This record gives sequence, C-alpha cells and structure tokens, in this order.
Amino acid sequence: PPEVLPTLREWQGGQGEFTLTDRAGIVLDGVRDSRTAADARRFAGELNGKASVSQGRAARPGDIVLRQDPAQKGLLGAEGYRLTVGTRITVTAATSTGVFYGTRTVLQLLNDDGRAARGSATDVPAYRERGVGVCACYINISTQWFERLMKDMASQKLNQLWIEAKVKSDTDPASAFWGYYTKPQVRTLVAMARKYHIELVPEINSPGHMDTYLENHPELQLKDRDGVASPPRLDISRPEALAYYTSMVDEALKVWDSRYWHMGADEYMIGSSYPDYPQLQAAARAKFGASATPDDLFTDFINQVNAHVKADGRSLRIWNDGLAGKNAVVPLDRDITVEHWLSGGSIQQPSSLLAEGRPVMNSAYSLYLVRGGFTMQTQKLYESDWTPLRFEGQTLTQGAANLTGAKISLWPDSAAAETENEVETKVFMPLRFVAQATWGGPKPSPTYAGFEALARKIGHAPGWENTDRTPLADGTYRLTTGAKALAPTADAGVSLVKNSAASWALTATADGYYTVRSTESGQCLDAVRGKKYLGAPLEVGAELSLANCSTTARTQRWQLDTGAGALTLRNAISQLHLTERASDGAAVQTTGATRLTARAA
Ligand SMILES: CC(=O)N[C@@H]1[C@@H](O)[C@H](O)[C@@H](CO)O[C@@H]1O
Repeated sequence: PPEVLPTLREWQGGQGEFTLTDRAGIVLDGVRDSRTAADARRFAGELNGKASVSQGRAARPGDIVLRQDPAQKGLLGAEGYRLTVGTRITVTAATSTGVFYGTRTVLQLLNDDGRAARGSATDVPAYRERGVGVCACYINISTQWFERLMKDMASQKLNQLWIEAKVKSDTDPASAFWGYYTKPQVRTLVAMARKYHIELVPEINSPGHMDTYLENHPELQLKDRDGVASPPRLDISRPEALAYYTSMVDEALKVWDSRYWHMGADEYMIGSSYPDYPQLQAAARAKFGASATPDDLFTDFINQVNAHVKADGRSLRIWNDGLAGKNAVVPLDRDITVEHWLSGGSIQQPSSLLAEGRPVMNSAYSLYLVRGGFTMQTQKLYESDWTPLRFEGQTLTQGAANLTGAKISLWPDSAAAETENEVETKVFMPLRFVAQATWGGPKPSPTYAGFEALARKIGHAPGWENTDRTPLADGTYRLTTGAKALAPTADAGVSLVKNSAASWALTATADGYYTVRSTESGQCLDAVRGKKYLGAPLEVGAELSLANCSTTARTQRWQLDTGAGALTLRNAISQLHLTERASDGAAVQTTGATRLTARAA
C-alpha cells in the first residue's frame, strides 16, 4: 500500500507507475463547481511544473482527473473519494470536499519523485468527526497561527476545529477584557474554515468556568450555604442566569455562524458538595420533585440551552464529566453530543452514553496538550494501538453508529510556560496521529518510528507558512517613530524618548520570535507587570520593562510584525503590541501598536 497519511482504507495494487510530466493537466470532468475549480487551481500550482486546469476537454493519459459526480453521494458520502492511479490519476467524489481530500492524497503520492505505483482505493473516513480543539481563553491565539493549523488539518483530512474563545461583546461590554477576538477576526476565521473544508465548533463555557464573564457580574454568581460566592459558577437557579448565558451564546453564534454550539458544562458540581448548596436543592425539588438534585437542575439548564439553539437550527454539544448518574429525574436531551474526556467516580461510562443513542465523541485527556503540563504521548498511543474505541476508563469491544470520532485538544493552563509557536511544533505528530486514527485505514508500520518518519517527510500542508518569522537580520538597530526612539527609562522601564540615540540587539529565537536587548544596559525587553491570568501578563496598559536575559522567560520573546516602512513588536505570550503611552511616552502593551522603523546601527 502507498505511504500516505492518513493511510488509504484499502488498496488494490497494479503494475506500472504513473509519472507526472510537464504535459500533465488537471481535468475537471464532472459538474461545474466554483469552489472545486479554485481549489484545483491551487492544487495545480502545488505540483512540480506547470499544469493547466480545464473543464472542457476529455482526460488523457498523464492527466490528473478530478471528477465531481453528485450521484456518487450515497457511495462516497460527503467526504469520500475513489482514487485510481493508472496511466492517468482519477479522483471521483460526490462533493468539493471529497475532491479536495483526494487531491491531498495525490500530492503525497507525487511528493518524493513525481511517480506513484499503480492501483486503486475507495477512501471514505471511518469516523465523521475528526478534530483538533484549541482553547483560546485568557490568552489570545493569533489568527495567522489558526490559519496555519487549518491548512495542516485540511492536508490530513481533519474536518472539525473546536475553539473556546471570547468574542468582544456588544451585548455585554463589561465582559470585553483581554484576551478576546473582535467580530471581524471571528469572521476571518469563519472564512478560513470554509475555504479549508473545516467545521468550526465554538464554545463559551457555562455554567462553570465563567470567570472570564462573571467578574463584573457578582449578582449572577452561585453562593453556598455559608453565603460564599463561587466566582466561576453561574447561579442556574436564577432565571436571569439562563437569559444572560443565552444572550452571549446568541451573540457568538451570529458571528461564528456554525451549525454546532459547545456550551462546555465541565467542572460545575459533584454530589459530595450537595449539603453546601441547599438552594440549588430547593430549586430542583420545586421543579422536579422529592428525588431531584442539583445535577437535575444542571441537566435541565443544558436542555434549555439545547431548545434555545435548536430554535435557530443549531445543535448542542457538552463535555461528559457532569454526567455522573446523579440526575435522578432529568435526562440529558438525546440530540446533545457528549465529548468524553474524563473517567472516574460515578462518571457515566462511554458504553452507557452510547447505549443512550446520543452522539459521543472521544476527546480523551490522553489526547491533550497542556502548556506547562501534560503532553500527549503519540508514540505510546501508536504502540498500544489506540483507536476511538479506547476512551479514558473503558475500551469498547466494538464500534457504534453514534461514536462520532475523536479530537486532540490544546489547553493554555500555564500560559506563559510555552509560546504558541512552541505548541505548533509539539502538535505536529499528535495531529497526524488523530487524523490517522479517525480516518481509519491500516497502520503503515508496526511501530511508531516508520509513522513518524513518513509524517516528517511529507511535512506541513502546501501553503502552510503565511508569515516571515525572520524579517530582520540579527544585529543592532535603532527603533524609531518620528523624532522618538525606543530607549531605557526610569525604574527598569522603556519609553519612546525624543531625540534618543538608544539601540537594541535583535536576535531571532528558534521558535520564530526575537530577543530585544538594550545595548545600554544589556537587559532584555520583557512583560512582567500588570494583572496575570494563568501566569501570563494579559493586562492592556501594562508597562514593558527590562530584565536579565533568560532562555526560559517566554515573555522576553517578541514577534516582528512587518510593514513596508515600519514594524510592530508583539509579545509572544500576551499577544499585545508595544504602544506609546501618551502622558509619559512609556512603552506599554495594547491591542493597538506604535509603528517603529528599524535602522541598522
Ligand atoms: C474539559 C477540561 O479539560 N476541563 C478542565 C480544564 O478546564 C482545566 O484547564 C484543567 C486544569 O487541570 O482541568 C480540566 O482538564
């Protein structure tokens, strides 16, 4: 079988080889489809040489034929294709997506030497949800980084991107504090996902983990028997609580424009806490009788969100850990997808969830990457023959129609411990592994070493890189705006100082940033002031400063964002830019930027 990733579901080999010559063309000989044609024009360019795209002439030996035939939808589904490698290559699919995935395989087949052994496959995914999740909460993850991830996902036939993030709110401006995405930024991500055949699954977590929204709304916070508020927890016994959350959901769904909504619902309450929340107890018993629990009120709240989003043709998803068999009266609505990440205690088992007839996704903790914490051990998973049947706590003995797939999940828990560019490096093999496990073809090799070699040979998606990480040669520069230059000032501060001749040693790092070191003091430009979340300096307005250079301080790493006349400096961790403070000229971090001209010194 061919060395492609994910591997083909089957392969019937033949004799001979297809070879790409400068005579080859790309032939679209099915239905007219502008998306398929645009994708095909990119594909034609991603091959060596100069292939033209046509949709009027018959195919010929040596051509790559892309045949979109909607009548094949029953056989091939929305994402499958039929590949023939002969004297010509033929990809037959029912949809633009299926043709695209076929062309991902073709690129890999021709990568090494423009030749491919002959044969054929019907290649259809074993699972319908093949995912990566990124938690872009507290911190901000750049849109350029997301575009690169989407290209890489698409190149490996992954089709689902979960994003937990705050949208800068017009509905509730008191929640609009960094990190967030603007509505234009969200629409940019939406456009990217559509282009790369990826479904976005946005999340605002509720009714736990709401500290990023409830900080300025103490009236909505859950109180215990002692009267003590839990800042991250919404009081679901208050009607104003559901109204608040569904408002924020509505505002986010308008811009994300996704079919799915993920409301989270992880880490809200456990039964050992029930003596301390008699008001949730009371509210539950009032509604659902003498056996009802706080978990019944929780499940009901989720079902209410379900009804809300279903009214606008959307579908709901949650994490699994709040399903612990204590909802005595109120079952979770069956058309809510449950993403299983955690087992233990009385948490409901995968088998039990699947037996209930709901969609269940495997989002195992084992598939997590956590800044400063656990890293998915792809080698071990490969060596132990991990598949989506292997949930935390339980391995299923057979498949199920309602097991949707799996995803890897990226979390920022110790947010200053690792840059997004370092996470990008770390996720390379996880991404290929979950793509392989969910597409569902046979292993290319018994052991991991062969898989890894193949993955690294293929490398990133064609067109992956979307930035220039090293726009300045390493050296000493003055950084100027008008009459001012960046310079050291009082109390380890840095400012834009009129008529200053100060200069800085800029040196690229291995992870796509620069250190910025004062030629005067020898100290490094850093972000260590202001409010921290998850250990990271995320306050807009916080002053920048100088500190002893450190190889481990990720807050000393700066991204150079380029223009023709000037550049801006973005902190790797905070994702805010160096900005001049008007009152005193101090360099501070904000969502704007001061444009600086680099002048060799
Ligand atoms: C769904 C999920 O992973 N929930 C939480 C996550 O919110 C948090 O970052 C982590 C801290 O260790 O605990 C759990 O993993």
